[PDB]
Amino acid sequence: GSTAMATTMEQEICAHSMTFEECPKCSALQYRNGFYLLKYDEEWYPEELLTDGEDDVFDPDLDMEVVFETQ
Ligand SMILES: [Zn+2]
Repeated sequence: GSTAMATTMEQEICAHSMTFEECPKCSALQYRNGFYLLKYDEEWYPEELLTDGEDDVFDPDLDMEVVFETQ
């Protein structure tokens, strides 16, 4: 959405300030903002990802213990 759809985009919009999963719960009478709106559980502005480096946090200085097929 090029234009501002309920102020913030990509986090979706339903009835009143919640989550995508939470949306069927509120299709309630209030309809204040957007029950899908508060959270679409999309990461916003991850500094770690933006900064060049290792793929995962656990990747640097990872010491792996090998069980040598011993159960
Ligand atoms: Zn709806």
